[PDB]
Amino acid sequence: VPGGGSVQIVYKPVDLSKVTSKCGSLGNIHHKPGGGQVEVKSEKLDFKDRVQSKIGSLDNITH
Amino acid sequence: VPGGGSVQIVYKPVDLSKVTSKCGSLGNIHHKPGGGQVEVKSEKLDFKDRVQSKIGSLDNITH
Amino acid sequence: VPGGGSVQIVYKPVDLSKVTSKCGSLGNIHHKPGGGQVEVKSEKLDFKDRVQSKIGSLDNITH
Amino acid sequence: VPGGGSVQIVYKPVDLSKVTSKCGSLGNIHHKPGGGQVEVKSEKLDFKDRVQSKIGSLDNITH
Amino acid sequence: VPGGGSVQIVYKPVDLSKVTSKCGSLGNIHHKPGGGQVEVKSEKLDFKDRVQSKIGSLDNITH
Amino acid sequence: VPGGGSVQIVYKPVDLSKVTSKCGSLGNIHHKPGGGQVEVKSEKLDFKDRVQSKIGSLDNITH
Amino acid sequence: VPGGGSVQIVYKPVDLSKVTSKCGSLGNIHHKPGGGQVEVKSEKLDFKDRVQSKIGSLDNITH
Amino acid sequence: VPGGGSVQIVYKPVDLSKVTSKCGSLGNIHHKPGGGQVEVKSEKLDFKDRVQSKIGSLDNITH
Amino acid sequence: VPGGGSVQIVYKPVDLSKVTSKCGSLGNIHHKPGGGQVEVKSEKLDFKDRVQSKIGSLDNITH
Amino acid sequence: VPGGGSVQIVYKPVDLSKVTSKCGSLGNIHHKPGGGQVEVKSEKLDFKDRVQSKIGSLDNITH
Repeated sequence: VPGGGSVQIVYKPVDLSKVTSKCGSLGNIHHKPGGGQVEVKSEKLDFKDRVQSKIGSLDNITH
Repeated sequence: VPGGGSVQIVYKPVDLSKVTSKCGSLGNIHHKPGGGQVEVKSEKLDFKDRVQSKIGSLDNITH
Repeated sequence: VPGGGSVQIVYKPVDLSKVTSKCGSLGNIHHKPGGGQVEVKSEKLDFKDRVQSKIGSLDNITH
Repeated sequence: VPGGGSVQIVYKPVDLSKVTSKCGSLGNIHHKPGGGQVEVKSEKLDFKDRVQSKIGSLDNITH
Repeated sequence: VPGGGSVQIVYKPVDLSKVTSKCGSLGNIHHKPGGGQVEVKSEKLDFKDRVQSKIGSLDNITH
Repeated sequence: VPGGGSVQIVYKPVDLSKVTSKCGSLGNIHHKPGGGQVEVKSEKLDFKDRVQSKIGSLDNITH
Repeated sequence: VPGGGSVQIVYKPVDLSKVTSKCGSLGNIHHKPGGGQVEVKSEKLDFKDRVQSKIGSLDNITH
Repeated sequence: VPGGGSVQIVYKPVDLSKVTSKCGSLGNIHHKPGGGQVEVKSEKLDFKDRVQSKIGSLDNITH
Repeated sequence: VPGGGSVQIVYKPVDLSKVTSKCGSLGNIHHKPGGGQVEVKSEKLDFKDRVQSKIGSLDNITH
Repeated sequence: VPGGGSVQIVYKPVDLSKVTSKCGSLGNIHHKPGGGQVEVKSEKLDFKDRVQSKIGSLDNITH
């Protein structure tokens, strides 16, 4: 799996309910949100700051 | 999986309900949102700031 | 999967309800929004700011 | 999947309801919006700001 | 699995309920959110800041 | 701050640039969009679905 | 701060730039978007689904 | 701070730049987006599902 | 601070830069986004599901 | 601080830079994002599911 920097975010929730009931039968089920508070963050920054300067000579007598 | 910087965000929720009831039978089910609070963030910035300057000499006597 | 910067955002929600009822049978089901609070952000900026200047010499005597 | 910068936003919601009822049977189901609060943002800016200047010499005596 | 920097975030929750009931039978089950408080963060920054300067000589007599 | 349901969305961006330049001076600045990808959503629905029915008796012999 | 349900979304970005330059001076600054990927979602739904039914008796002999 | 359910989302970014430069002086600064990937979600739903039914007696001999 | 359920989300970033430069002086500074990957989620749901049913007697001989 | 359930999320980042430079002086500083990967989640759900049923007697001879 070569490479330089790779982020993968996959979200696949699934919720199903099954209940049986025959003549004179009853049932009650509750299903909450498949997902509950879920986040994925990934930042990648690349910059180059090169400071090049050439200073000969400033002042000499009486500053 | 070569490459330089790759973000993938997939969201595929699914919610289904199944209940049986025969003559003289009753049922009640509840299904909440397939997804609940879900975010994916990914930023990638690349910049180059090169500062090049050439200063011979400023002032010399009495500044 | 080569490349430089790639964002993918897919949203495919699905909600279905199934209930049985025979002579003298009744049922009640509730289905919330397939999706609940879901966002995907991805920014990619690339700029180059090169500052090039040439300064010989400013002032010399009495500044 | 080569390339430099690629954003994909797909939205395909689906909501269906199925209920059975025979002589002397009744049912009631509720279906909320297939989608609930969903956004996708992606910006890509690329600019180059090169500042080139040539300054010989300003002033010399008595500034 | 060679490479320089690689982050993977996969989220696949699943919730199902099964209950039996025959003539004169009833059941009640509760299912909470498949996921509960789950986050994945990963940042990778790479920058080079080289400061190069050449200073001959400043002042000499009476500073 | 009493009340039942209240959404407020205010957007007031501001961008200004200031640069100095004297005889033999030059400058260059760049300003991007004050706002960058910004949305506010808020929905509030309230409905009541009451199902009332009265079934005496259906069939009796040989169904 | 009493009340039942209250959402507030305020967005006020500000970007300013200041640079000095005297005879034989130059500067270059860059300003990105005051805001970068920012969303606020808030939904509030309230409904009541009461199912009331009265079934005397269905069938009796030979179903 | 009494009340039942209250969400507050405030976004106020600010970015400023200040640089000095005298005769024979130069500077370069960079400012990124005041905000970078920022979202606020908050949903509040309240519903009541009461199932009331009265079943006398179904069938009796030979089902 | 009494009350039943209260969420507060405040976002106030600030970025400033200050640099000095005199005749024959230069500087370069970089400022990244005040905010970097920041989210706040909070959901509050309250519902009541009461299932009330009355079943006398189903079948008796030969089921 | 009485009350039943209370979540508070405050985000206030601040980044500043200060550098001195006199005739024949130069400096370079770098400032990363005030915030780096920061999330706050808090969910509070309250529901009551009471199942009440009355079954006299089903079948008796030959099931």
